[PDB]
Amino acid sequence: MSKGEELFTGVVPILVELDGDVNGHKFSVSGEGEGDATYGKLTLKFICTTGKLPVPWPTLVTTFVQCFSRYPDHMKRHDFFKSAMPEGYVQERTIFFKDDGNYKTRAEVKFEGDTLVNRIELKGIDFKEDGNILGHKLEYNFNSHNVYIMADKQKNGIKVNFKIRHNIEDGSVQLADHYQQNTPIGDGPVLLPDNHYLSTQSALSKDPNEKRDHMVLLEFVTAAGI
Repeated sequence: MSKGEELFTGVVPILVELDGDVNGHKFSVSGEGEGDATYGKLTLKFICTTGKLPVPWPTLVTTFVQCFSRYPDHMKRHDFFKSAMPEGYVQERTIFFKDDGNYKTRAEVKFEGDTLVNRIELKGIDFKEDGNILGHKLEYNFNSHNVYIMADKQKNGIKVNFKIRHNIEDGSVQLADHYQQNTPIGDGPVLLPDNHYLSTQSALSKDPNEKRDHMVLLEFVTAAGI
């Protein structure tokens, strides 16, 4: 008994498209890969189509499909993400980079045929031209962490909150505080959950054969706290 549940039974193709502007720095990213919600597994490869990425890849990871999360059988009734499919949902965010600029994001996640699409437009402002971000002082990696989920309303969506800790080259750490809201695109029914969280793990890599600026990402996500 689940609208979107059936959709995530096998390996689903993913298409990611982002349009960003950060301090007047305009760029575009395209991504392709697949997801297997059974294992909470994701494999994506991103390419900066406009040349060299103005910001650091690691800062984009979170922006670049939580419907691929693995919900244990006992927690299935809490899967809002899959429940909004195939119609989709809106994922909006504000990411405050401590002592630096912020990112404003608005994405739409939905199926286009049998392809899971993530269409995003990002807006970045107040960045320090010499900060860790514009300054590119961030390490090419990513730490594990949790994602906190809570419902919003009685038919509406969810609010999610969490912090990312980006490692700097000097051993220090750059904080990225995420504020996120999700709203279903249709007028159909959706699963509203009790509080829980998602335990995420990500590995960033590079493709030796790839001459363009890009990032290879492997992510594993599993619901818990219930």
